[PDB]
Amino acid sequence: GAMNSSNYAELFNNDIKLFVDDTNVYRVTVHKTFEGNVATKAINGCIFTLNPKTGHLFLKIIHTSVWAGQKRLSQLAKWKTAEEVSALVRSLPKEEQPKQIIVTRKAMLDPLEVHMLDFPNIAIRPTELRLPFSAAMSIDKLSDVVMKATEPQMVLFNIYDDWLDRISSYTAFSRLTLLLRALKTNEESAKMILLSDPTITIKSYHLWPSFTDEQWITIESQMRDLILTEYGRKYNV
Amino acid sequence: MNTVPFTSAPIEVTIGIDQYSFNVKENQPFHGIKDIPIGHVHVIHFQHADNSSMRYGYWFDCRMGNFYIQYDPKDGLYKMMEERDGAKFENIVHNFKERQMMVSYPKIDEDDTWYNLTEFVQMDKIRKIVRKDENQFSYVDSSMTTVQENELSDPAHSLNYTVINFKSREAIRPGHEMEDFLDKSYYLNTVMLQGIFKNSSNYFGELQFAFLNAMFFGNYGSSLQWHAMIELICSSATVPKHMLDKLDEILYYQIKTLPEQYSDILLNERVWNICLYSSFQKNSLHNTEKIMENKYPELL
Repeated sequence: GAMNSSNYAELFNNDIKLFVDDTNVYRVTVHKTFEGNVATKAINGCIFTLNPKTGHLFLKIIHTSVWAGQKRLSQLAKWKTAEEVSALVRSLPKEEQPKQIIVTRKAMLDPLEVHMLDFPNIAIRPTELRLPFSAAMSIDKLSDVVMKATEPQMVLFNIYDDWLDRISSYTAFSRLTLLLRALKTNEESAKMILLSDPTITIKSYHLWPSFTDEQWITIESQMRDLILTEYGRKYNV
Repeated sequence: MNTVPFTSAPIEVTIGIDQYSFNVKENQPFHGIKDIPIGHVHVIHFQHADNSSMRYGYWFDCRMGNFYIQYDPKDGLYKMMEERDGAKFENIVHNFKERQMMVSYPKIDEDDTWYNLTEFVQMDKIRKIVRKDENQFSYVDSSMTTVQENELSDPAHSLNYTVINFKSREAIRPGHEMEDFLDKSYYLNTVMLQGIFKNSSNYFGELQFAFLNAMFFGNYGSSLQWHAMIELICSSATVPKHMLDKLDEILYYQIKTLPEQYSDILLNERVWNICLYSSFQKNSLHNTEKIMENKYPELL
């Protein structure tokens, strides 16, 4: 069924599963027309599909052309997301195909379910957790590749950089969600924290700086502090 | 006018015929129902005074034979049986009448209700759902399951309704995933109307059969089937105008006939809010909308 705090360690067993986040698929700006009405201009979006065990990210870029001459665009983004996740699954070797797929938003259930009809033994699951994958686009290199594209384009990353070489999935995923939680809550601050020290650099093949172990601890501590600060400010606690 | 005699009434029971029904007391001398309109299907059903669980009955059509009712004490229920001896049957029928131990099918001539409920119900179609082809009449009860339910146990006792699944390959043409699923016209018109049911009138017959089975037996699979058949039409952007208008009439009479205190299990909140207010056919069930609002404003 649904994924929550009870069945949380299931993400890290050896059953291949993916997360699908669609929040960044249909992205717009809002502006005023010459006649003063309101009008939306769309920009390149991205499907965020992620293997929480291995860090493998399947970042499907969604070009603005896909909207050209289309109605009920927000509804359509769901079906497109589902189309493109199903095409990803079909392109993978049977043994690489996932046993399950977790949509971070319950609206995607029907579209994906329809689209995955040919894989009846692939379970589509909602989640009760409140994952922060909408802030995927606060990661500089992901936003850059999205915003540069001239055509539908698939790009592969490992969103854990090389961390697994020294830590576990569970921990990797926790770091990942924490860093994204902060970037969501106050991006300017979260980003200050990650880049303050010009001497800790981001490898060309990596998304995050090459912190030593000790430095990761500092950083998690600073990220945690930021997130508590922002909540007190939100509710006057 | 046809008659259905009863051998005997050993046990206290509430007997129903079509939408009528009568209390009969243990070893009351009851011997049958007379003046039954030749022309439609009928259904005679039972609820024992001792087990309000398991209501049960038999669908039939007098033009197919002479049927009577006999209590079987091994199985403990009223069984429908057919007499093959033409002469021997009229003899029991005329004696009980002249002893007047029979109740008259009590039809007001203004009332078109049973026909409106059974307009499209044919026996031949019924016996392809309650397969038991050594008998010309069909037995249904509260606890019988359908074929879709068996999928998600004993197949002899199956209700072989037509299987409708909105999230199936059948219903969803590859490439038209979003289209076919927001707009079930394909599924309705080509798969189900032209392919499986052949015409509108069979479709309706099954829909109406489903309803009556749920109403008279609280057959929970039958309720589900009826709402699925409604749902498919109401989720179809392109429907023949004759079917819409007939559907508005068919439901109207269904809502009208339902016991008022059962509106909670037999009416699926989602499907009806979709038909009447959300779906393509919101504007097209004027009569069903209106009865629904004035009778069951709560559920909406």
